[PDB]
Amino acid sequence: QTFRRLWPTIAPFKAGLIVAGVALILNAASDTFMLSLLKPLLDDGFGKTDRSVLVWMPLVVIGLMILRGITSYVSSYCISWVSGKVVMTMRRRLFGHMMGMPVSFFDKQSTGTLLSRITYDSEQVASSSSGALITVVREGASIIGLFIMMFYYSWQLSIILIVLAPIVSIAIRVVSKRFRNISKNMQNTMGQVTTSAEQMLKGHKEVLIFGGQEVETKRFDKVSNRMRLQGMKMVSASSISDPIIQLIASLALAFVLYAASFPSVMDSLTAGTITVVFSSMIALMRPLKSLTNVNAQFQRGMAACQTLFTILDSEQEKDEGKRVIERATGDVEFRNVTFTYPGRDVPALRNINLKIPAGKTVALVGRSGSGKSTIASLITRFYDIDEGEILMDGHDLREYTLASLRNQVALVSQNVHLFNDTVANNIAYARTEQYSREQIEEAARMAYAMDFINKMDNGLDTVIGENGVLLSGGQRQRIAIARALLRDSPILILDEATSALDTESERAIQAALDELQKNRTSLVIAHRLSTIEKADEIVVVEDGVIVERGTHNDLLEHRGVYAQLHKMQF
Amino acid sequence: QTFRRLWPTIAPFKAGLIVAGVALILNAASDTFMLSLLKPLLDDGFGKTDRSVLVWMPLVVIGLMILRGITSYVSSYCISWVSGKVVMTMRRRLFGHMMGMPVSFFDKQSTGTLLSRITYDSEQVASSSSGALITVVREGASIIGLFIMMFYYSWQLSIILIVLAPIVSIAIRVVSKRFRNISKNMQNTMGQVTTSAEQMLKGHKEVLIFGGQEVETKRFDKVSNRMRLQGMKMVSASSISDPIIQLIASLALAFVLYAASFPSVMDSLTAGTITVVFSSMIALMRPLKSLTNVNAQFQRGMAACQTLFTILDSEQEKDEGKRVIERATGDVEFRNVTFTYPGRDVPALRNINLKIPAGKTVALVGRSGSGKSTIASLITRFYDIDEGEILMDGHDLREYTLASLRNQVALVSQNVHLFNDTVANNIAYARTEQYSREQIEEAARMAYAMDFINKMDNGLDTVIGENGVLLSGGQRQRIAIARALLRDSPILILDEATSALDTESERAIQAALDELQKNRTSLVIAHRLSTIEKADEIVVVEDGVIVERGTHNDLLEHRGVYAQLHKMQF
Repeated sequence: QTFRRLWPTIAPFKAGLIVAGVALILNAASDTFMLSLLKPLLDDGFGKTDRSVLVWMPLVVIGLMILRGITSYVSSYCISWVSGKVVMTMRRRLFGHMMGMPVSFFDKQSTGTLLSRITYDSEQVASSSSGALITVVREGASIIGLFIMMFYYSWQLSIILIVLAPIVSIAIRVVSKRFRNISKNMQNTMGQVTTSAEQMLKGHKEVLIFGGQEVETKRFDKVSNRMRLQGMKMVSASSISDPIIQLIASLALAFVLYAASFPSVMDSLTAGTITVVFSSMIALMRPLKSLTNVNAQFQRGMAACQTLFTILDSEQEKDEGKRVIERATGDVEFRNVTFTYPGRDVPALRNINLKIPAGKTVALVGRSGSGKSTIASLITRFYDIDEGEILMDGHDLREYTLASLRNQVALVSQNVHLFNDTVANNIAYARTEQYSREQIEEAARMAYAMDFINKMDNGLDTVIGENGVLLSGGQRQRIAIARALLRDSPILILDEATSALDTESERAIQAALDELQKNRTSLVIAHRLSTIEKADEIVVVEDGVIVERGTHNDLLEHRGVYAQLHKMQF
Repeated sequence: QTFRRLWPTIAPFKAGLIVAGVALILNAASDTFMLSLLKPLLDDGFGKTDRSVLVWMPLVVIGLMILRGITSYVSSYCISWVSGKVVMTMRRRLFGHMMGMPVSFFDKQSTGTLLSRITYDSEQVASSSSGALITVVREGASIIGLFIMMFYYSWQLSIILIVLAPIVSIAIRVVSKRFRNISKNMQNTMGQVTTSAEQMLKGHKEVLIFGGQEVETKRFDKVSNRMRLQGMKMVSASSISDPIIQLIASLALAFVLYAASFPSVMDSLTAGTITVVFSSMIALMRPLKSLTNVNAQFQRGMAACQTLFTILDSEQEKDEGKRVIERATGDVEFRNVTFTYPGRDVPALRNINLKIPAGKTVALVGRSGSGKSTIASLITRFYDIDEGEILMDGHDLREYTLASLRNQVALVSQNVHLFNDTVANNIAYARTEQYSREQIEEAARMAYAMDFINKMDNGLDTVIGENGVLLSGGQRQRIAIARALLRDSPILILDEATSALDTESERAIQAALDELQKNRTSLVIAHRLSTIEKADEIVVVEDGVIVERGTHNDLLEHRGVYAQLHKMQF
């Protein structure tokens, strides 16, 4: 239905498409005029044989192609102008909306596929609309102006010619639907074979160790020609179109002549007229064949568009007006909370009632498959609860927005998303507001982070492109901790394991970190034999519920499943 | 230059190309002929005005169409076949080559890049090479065959057109140079700006939790404005071209029309003749416009041809020849071997000296950066040696042929893969098969595997394709260990532990698994307390250069890294 709802996005800049349309009717007019005013020499300059008009006409045709060249140029150009900021409005409103998503409505997608959605889907509805529209209005113009033009000379010869269209029409279209069904078949089975090769190519390792070089060759070998097989299918019924696409049309150009013999057995017509009808063959056939594809497509623009709408109308999470609220480092308490990714499909939490204070360090225990990064989606609230009020001061879950949640709670990037610009824009965006370089760049110096900035390109001013990466990675997590410096950091979530990072930078990242997490809450998966007792609070979470809590001397002597998970995972 | 590297692989089947070509040439000739059929209408069929000439030509033109029709079909079908053959051959060559690529060549690679390459790679070089041909000779053919008509009538009216045609040609090559300008750095733009939006979109976890909506504003809006203005860069420059190139024709026409009516003021030709000469002019316009194109277009297809050659640039790796091996366990021995994925980059495995008896579980207690998951990579020869010797019972590193290492090496991976075939034919790969279905069935009986095999669609015979989607990774390993019966898998790596699976079917399998691995050397990823004190060994390695081998608690009193990895791993 999109075309009916289509216009509002398009509306204001229409005048671009207006000079488009006028240049377009003029464009066809340039064609059928050149064919018109080409021949009247042939009307006269041979039989009449006068050289006055003979030198007249060359200049008029070259001027006419002046009109056609210019009208083609600025025409297509103003089409790409209007389509230009059309697709701007679309692309970016799309964009702000698709980060108006809850997290999974991102997560099913990947950066790549979803960017395919933006670039090639808006680039799609673009190329669809514009291409189709210009074929339909433009070729409509050629066929009518030409047509009536045909009337300007022999009227009965005209109509008995315009017997042209119908047969061509339904014939080319039925051919096209032969093409649609075969396009289906080769497309589907094509995907199946494509994935077949995909996965064999995914299996080379095991292929080796089992010694199946032959089968992997030969079992796929027929598949190889198998694809080729359907290859010779698609081209065949493809190329047949033209073959059985001219006959009928040619018959028309055949037909007319005998029929144009009939008033010319009784002496109908001049020559110029009989010549202008050949120009009706080819010149009239062009906008017809075109019509087919033009229309058969003006639907594709329909398809991709309405899909793009499907992704457009999705839900962006809401508020009553909430927050900023009373701001503090706060006590972030799980209160009998339960939350599941969906409720019905994958259930997650059970009744977590867990008390965190303001300023005290806290650790965690758990396992993989317990959603240790989901607990983020508890407090950093990638999603809300299904159940129970995470509360500081009994602060209702829907009287706190993520807004000064995330500004009243913060994180240490498991890996940092960077922006390509003076990376003081990344590190300084975490709630920037005309802040001085002293305590953040000192957060390089004071927190030991200085080693990865002044040592590196652009000195201390750094800016690079390509995902801002060039800084050293783990130390770059210390820059994440540097935003965490800017934060007046109320609460902290992060993941620091015993798995990996480089050495002096390791004990200096976690110890200098120890310098920058001072007096402020901690959250992680508790690992290292250093941090078991140090972080002043611990918990177990089991299938999304917390059995037992307290620092490792509390729970060590407490004999629960805490020590169990502690040893069986870590 | 490769064209005669590659073509001599194309030689043998070309005869279809031959019938193609002759169809082509005579296609052009058909076009020309009907153009000649123009005039007798006017200058004899009319100037005489006889129902004869004007009653004999319709049938000849409709018959002529056919020549071009059927012909055309042969060309489309001929090329399709050559593609399904030319490419297909080069394909099969590629697949042998690429399965010949050890894991490194896929350490630089991916399935979509290489996979999509095989299809696109060969699925391209064939296109532009071919379409290049049919155009260049088809068109040259149109233009040559047509000359006879123009020259056969007016020789000098021709020549004054023939000095011209190369001028149009340099006009379209200079146009070409402006365009290829637009096609040199604009791809650079697309890449860089896309990648910008890419990171933008992937990181809305960062933007979200930090509130970058208003850096999304001016950020994505300026990346926008440059995105659209990039757009009308592309379409601007790209669309000035035809608006000018074409127009130059008139300069060619008007020149012929009047200034070439100066030979008809001085007795040039007749009426009809001049009429046919026009359409020879335009019928010249098309192919000439097509030949410079075939140049760049050709250089386009041969370039892809040599990315395909970039594929062949690699070696499918070789050896001197070594064996016969004896099939048994003995004592599998690491001898001081050295490896890193690239030589100097990732420290992985260096001076690895170890030996294992039959039936002895080898636990992996070791820390990443020493390459625990990396170990088997050598001894299954995913990779080959930097230094040292892989040996059992002093079996020379150079007396064991890589092929029959693949033979006597055994595995059950932490992952799994299948071969398209019935639940029993999937597990019919190992051992090349050829055996009966009796104790492979029973091999599944002891494997705990039967129940999710047989209860599945098609009973015990289960037919589940694309490698049986509904059998889980652990399941497919399970049955695949029945394929370790078909192999009697002598020397084994695996993961069954607290790492990844459901623990009920974990101990269920590994009970049956271990019952099947008995009487043969076996290794494990060490997590469970069951195995760590059940395994007759536990080994530890420092950064690929081993600290520890031997029995469990006698190095639990090592006072070394052993008890360490018991505290910070378990």
